[PDB]
Amino acid sequence: YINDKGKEVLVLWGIHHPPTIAAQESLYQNADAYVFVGTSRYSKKFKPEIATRP
Amino acid sequence: SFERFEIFPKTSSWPNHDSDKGVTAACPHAGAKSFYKNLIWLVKKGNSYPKLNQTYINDKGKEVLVLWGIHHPPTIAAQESLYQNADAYVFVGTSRYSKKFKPEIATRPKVRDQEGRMNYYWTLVEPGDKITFEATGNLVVPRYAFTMERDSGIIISDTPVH
Repeated sequence: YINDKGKEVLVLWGIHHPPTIAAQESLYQNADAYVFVGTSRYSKKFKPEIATRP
Repeated sequence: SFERFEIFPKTSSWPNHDSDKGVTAACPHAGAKSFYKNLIWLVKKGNSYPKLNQTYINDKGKEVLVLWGIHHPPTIAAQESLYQNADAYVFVGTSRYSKKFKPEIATRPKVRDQEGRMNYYWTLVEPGDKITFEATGNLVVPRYAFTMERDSGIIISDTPVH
């Protein structure tokens, strides 16, 4: 997305960590998945942390 | 309020893992190899390190401080000799805290005759909350947790006490 506005744009997103590899395969089919989010000053690679939580 | 209580009994919580050989020469007690008293350094119980899964539910009426450690060996050979699993991971989770630790296996500058490292982590578990430890290796489990209650500071001085 290119900021065609004349002022700052707040953008929000989320990364989902499933509890088991079965959920990861049932939801995205890719056990080894990754996310990359990048702007001019922000660049980050997110990896899922697949483990059971309380 | 400060009470030290056994969160994980040594003789009953780790049946499949070995909780005796986990001693180092960087913490000598009376000239003999030893370790911390509130932590247990588990190792393989003979050519095998089964997956470890433990949980604690806070039955007390106030917060519980829990401390654990993650060990980074200097070489892959050390990782295999201590935990049998090159691709090891740790996961610690509460209602608000959830983190996955991965060992960093590389040689470090040697301090206290050690080429590896051991990172120490702490968390506070609220009443009615639970803490879960999941591991394939490189975990220094808690032995003693600290029940706490708040209400003055820390002063550094050489003055005697009366």
